[PDB]
Amino acid sequence: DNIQGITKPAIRRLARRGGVKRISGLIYEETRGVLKVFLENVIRDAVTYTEHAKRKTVTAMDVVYALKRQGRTLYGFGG
Amino acid sequence: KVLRDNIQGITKPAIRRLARRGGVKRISGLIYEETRGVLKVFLENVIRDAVTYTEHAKRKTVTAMDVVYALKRQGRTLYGFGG
Amino acid sequence: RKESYAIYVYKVLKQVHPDTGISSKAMSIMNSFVNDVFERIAGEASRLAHYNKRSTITSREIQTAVRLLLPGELAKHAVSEGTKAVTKYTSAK
Amino acid sequence: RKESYAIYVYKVLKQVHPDTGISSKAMSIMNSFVNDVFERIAGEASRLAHYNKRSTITSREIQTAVRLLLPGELAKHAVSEGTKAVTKYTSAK
Amino acid sequence: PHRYRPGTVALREIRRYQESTELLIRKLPFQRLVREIAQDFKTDLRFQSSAVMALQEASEAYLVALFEDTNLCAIHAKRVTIMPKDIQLARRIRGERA
Amino acid sequence: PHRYRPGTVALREIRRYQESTELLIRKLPFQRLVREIAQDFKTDLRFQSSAVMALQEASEAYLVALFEDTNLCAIHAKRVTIMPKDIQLARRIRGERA
Amino acid sequence: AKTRSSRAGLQFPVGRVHRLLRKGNYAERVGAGAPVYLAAVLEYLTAEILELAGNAARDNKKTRIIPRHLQLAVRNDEELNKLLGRVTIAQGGVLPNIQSVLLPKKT
Amino acid sequence: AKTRSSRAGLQFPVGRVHRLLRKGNYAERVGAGAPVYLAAVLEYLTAEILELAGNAARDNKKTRIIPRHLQLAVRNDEELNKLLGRVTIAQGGVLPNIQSVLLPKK
DNA sequence: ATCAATATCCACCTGCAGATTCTACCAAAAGTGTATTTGGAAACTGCTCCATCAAAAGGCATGTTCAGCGGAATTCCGCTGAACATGCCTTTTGATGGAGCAGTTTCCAAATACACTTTTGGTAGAATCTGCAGGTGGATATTGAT
DNA sequence: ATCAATATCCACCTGCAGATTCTACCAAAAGTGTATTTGGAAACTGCTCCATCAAAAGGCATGTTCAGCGGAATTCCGCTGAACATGCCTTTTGATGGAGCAGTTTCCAAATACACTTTTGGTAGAATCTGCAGGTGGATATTGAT
Repeated sequence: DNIQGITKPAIRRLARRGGVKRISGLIYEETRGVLKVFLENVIRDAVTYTEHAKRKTVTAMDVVYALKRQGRTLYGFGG
Repeated sequence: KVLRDNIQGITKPAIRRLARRGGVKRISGLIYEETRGVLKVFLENVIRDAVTYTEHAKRKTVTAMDVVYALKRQGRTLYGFGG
Repeated sequence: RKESYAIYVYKVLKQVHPDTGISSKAMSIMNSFVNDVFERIAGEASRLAHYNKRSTITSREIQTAVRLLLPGELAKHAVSEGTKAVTKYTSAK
Repeated sequence: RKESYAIYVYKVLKQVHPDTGISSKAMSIMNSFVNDVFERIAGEASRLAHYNKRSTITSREIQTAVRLLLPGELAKHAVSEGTKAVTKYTSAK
Repeated sequence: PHRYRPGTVALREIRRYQESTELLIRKLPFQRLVREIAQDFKTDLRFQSSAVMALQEASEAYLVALFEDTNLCAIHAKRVTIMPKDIQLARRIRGERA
Repeated sequence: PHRYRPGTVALREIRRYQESTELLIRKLPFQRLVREIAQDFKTDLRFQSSAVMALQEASEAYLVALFEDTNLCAIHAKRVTIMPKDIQLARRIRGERA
Repeated sequence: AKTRSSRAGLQFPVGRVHRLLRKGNYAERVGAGAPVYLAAVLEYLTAEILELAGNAARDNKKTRIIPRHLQLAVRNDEELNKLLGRVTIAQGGVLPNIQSVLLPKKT
Repeated sequence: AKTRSSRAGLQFPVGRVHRLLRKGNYAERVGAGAPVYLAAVLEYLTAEILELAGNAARDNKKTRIIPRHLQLAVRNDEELNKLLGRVTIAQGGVLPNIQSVLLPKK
């Protein structure tokens, strides 16, 4: 399954950037679930903007706009 | 016709009471001054913006609505001293 | 004179609970609630319109605006009452 | 056309660090920034009108709004830059 | 000796205060704190009696919710005694200085 | 017979990655998830390549910061190992939970 | 001369909602459906919360809803609590709730 | 025809800012004093970041600014970091920082 | 585990502040009805750029081995807190002078609304330039075993 | 302290993906000038409600005493993550139809702007109504000492 696509070593690299020194084992699945919830919430709003504009193509801007209506504003993709 | 040194009026007893509503059971002794410190900062930010809306309307009386709009700017919408 | 949705909230209160009142302090809160929710939706709908180079917020904006702002089932039962008040209005002319 | 602040970001970039440049993705960030600060300041200036029941969003409001949005020193200097630019404009033909 | 063990009066207070709404900060002293802090921002100010009430309701609400996160933070270190570092962690994580 | 002690490699990795800005999750795997999740909100959709990317940047940017708080959470309980309860804690206090 | 609200089956003033929509400057023009839809949604959301409030007031043997009740209703309802996750209901107190690890005795 | 921008002495489009203000539905009327001020304020702030980002790059022996350089410049200034506290600059990485209680025992 | 000291629960009872109920004026709303204007759905289409495939690339999955982290059990010092005596200062019920918010009417400096002209920032195809990203080499600092 | 295996630095090198430069087209700006309109500052002032002094009294803060017990310090060790080298399954990179994202045109249902008519939701104010605060007492726990 795709969620397992986000691999342990990837997760290990993320945390590192966060300055993590030692990582429990369960962290990997906990991180997966959190990443999903994150995505679902974001993509849900993104796709909603899509269906409002009447397209079948999620756009950079739909994502930006979604990421905005939360206090997750993103710089570097138009808008 | 006087002065100002107000954050001791924030009594130990009152700070206890607020800790309780928060579900707190045991309080350290240094909590009291830390709390006072936190509260002040908080009051400063709101009152600062509050008074800004006041000045800007060229008034000399901080209104309920001023505090409300100020409280909204800081992500703490307050319900009900007038919508 | 300052308007408030007070009489309207009251009318509705009587619909759900015929024998229940509401203090003026609570009514005030309800008032801040209708108002707060109003701005929020109109706003999101304001933004939705510009994002699409649009000059009139219609019931279609309002809706999406409501699906983006409210949570799960709430969105759904709000969207229905939405659609339903419109459809009925629309045949009354 | 797809407007953007690219080109005014470059004219400024050159008064500060003449010999310095900036990649594409970086100019994209600075466009997003000028829009963020624009929409932010705009909005608060908008509200500032509405609260006070005024149809006009004048320079005055922009001020108060920059005073609410920007952090201390940042606002001190932004408020001045602003008053300087407005003074230099009025006192001209 | 009929003396309640420590921890029994606490839970009694927890239940007690969570059951009610009334404000926990002496009104007058809070009011001076508001006028003290405001005055040092701009002198000659006047506050509508309702303005001050809002600042309280709002401050108490904040603090109250601040403790919960604090309390959660001590329990995390395996304690029941909230300490400054707890308030401090919550404030950090919260984005109040993170 | 050469071996680095546990943590000496970690510490060098932290240094390594806080210095680079490249994405840490593999794009394909990631793009499958973005598509998999979306399929549940609307069928047969297409993504602009710059849309999936804005999505990654935001996702890792998000995750990184969270580990930061998670780590502060572990350190707070006197540990160096982050655990599930650390994340949960940082999320509850952030407001993402309850 | 029927009110627009009656035309739509609502209690909430479509006439008002509509007017506010204009003076708020959310856009150049405003559909004629917008005001109706909105008012309908507002009315629904105030009916949802009042329902819960009324109930909360019943559990406390009261006939008249007070601040505390609106709060008990909101905070006890998953969704409403989210919709008002950054709202602070004056004179509302909090949900009774003591952490598990703080209770005395064992087992 | 010697301008609005040049008149107020700015590099930022006073006319464009004024057209963006009207068309954003922020108010029924837009005084002429608003776009100028605002324009001036947008320039200043942009000069401010470029200044710091310009330095950041010098410090790394590079003449061209990238995301990496705007981030180290924004997260290292107390004020801007606050102003963009909830903003994520794509491809900006994170500031170098290792919790002391994680460094070697020495 | 039975006892004694206390706090909690809880239904009855009544003064009363806050509320549900008018009679009357109404400016501000909302609704009715042409006349005029136009935003945007709709049909058709060219140019993107997004999905798909196959070959080239390099990160990951796995099992052994053991450092060392972090939970458990033990201990005791000193802090936090329950109980209590004492009395201050917050809370309350009033009343008063007047600052200053807010309603009304006046009137012009500034903003809107076209109409006509000049410039300009954005796009597209072509050509040429360059900052620095990886690659190599050799020096040396870092870390781990003895 | 003395090697021995690695990791890190730095000075130099150069191919190229990405940034700079010049030309030419033009819809959309943005400036300019005339005519009409009006938002909200100013001057006057009604009247609300804020600052403030007064006095009494008990709620509640303050400060001390004294013991319960929580939390940090310490020793111990079971076992979980981490380092590492082995092997290839998946991702990454570059070539290609076609699905749509947009650019343009048409034109009508639907949204202004304008003149009236009518219904209504505030509210100023005198008067009656009623839920429940808060004082009371006693049945039922909930604790803590033994």
